[PDB]
Amino acid sequence: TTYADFIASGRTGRRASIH
Amino acid sequence: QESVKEFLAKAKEDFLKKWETPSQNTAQLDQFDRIKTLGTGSFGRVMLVKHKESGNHYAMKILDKQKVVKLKQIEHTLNEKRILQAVNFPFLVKLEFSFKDNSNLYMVMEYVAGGEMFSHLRRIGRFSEPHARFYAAQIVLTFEYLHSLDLIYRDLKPENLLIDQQGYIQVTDFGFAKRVKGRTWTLCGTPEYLAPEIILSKGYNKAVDWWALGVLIYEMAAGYPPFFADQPIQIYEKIVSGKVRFPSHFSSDLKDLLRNLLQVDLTKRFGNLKNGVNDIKNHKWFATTDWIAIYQRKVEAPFIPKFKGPGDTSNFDDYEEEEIRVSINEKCGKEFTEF
Ligand SMILES: Nc1ncnc2c1ncn2[C@@H]1O[C@H](COP(=O)(O)OP(=O)(O)NP(=O)(O)O)[C@@H](O)[C@H]1O
Ligand SMILES: [Mg+2]
Ligand SMILES: [Mg+2]
Repeated sequence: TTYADFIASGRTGRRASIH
Repeated sequence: QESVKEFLAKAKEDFLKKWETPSQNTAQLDQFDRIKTLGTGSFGRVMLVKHKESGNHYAMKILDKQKVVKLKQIEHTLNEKRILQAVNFPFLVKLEFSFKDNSNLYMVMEYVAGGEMFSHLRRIGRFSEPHARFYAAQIVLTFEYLHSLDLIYRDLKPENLLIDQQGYIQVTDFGFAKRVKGRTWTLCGTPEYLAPEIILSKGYNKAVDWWALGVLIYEMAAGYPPFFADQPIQIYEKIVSGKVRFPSHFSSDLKDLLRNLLQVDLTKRFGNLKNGVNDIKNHKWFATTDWIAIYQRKVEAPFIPKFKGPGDTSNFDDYEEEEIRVSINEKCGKEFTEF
């Protein structure tokens, strides 16, 4: 499922800004 | 229509006075006791503090001047403080004090104790459509306000949205906010939320905020973003492809709204057409929304965070604490003269 793929990904925590 | 027009005219008069003559040096470090870190970032952190003379709690954003200079963020940081001290809207966090010392810049805001939208969203999983719509309406109004002042916000995301004690949103983090009448070019934001025109090093305008609203509404309602991967480069590839898939539970109205917000074509993106923000406010997904009642904070919030008392940080993650150093030598004095 898309949910499962998200939860297994490396970007489920707080995301920093980029510049 | 007539009430809004007049409201915005006065709002601009108020903003421009403060934009032209900004507040400076309205507190100092030893007026506060520093308690606990609420969130960390690239130039420093935000700490819960207690103001000694009043007893009030506040959230103190601390930016290391040397780090700001190293990351070429001087102008952005000056923008952040100049804009935040000048704005006034029910869903924008209030800047109570600002000041600087030899080492750091400080922006002391009202403490919003309910935590980041991010934490609630990840824990609960996703928000129902009415819950997401309640928050989305506040952002729509906030952008109508900011854009009217020629401001672009440029970092919408759940990490930058705080829930107050009444369950309403307070937008924080004006780090990339900018007053601009033409187009602009800086590659900044957060990867998942970047509009395609930012990625493709096209000039861009306030329409990027409306794209980011699409991403936020999708993430709130789905529990994951419309474009996600392990690395930013892979995210950008997906954004530029533009293809969006929707969860099976999304209403037809939600999908229609999102196809119009997550629109690569600027001549077709809602918020950017002849009718401006009204294309969004008048969309079927927002049919149940009483816009003035939202503005007046008269709508019952879907969710009221737990508050134990003054100084409670239970709604925030814990962070490693670090000493706040202040050199006996002034760093970057000329660069930050206006702060
Ligand atoms: N007024 C406030 N009340 C309560 N918590 C706050 C407040 N302002 C900031 N925070 C918390 O501190 C965090 C960092 O503040 P922020 O201004 O987003 O820093 P930043 O370095 O600009 N982060 P980013 O650019 O998003 O990577 C937020 O995500 C909140 O958790
Ligand atoms: Mg932030
Ligand atoms: Mg920031």
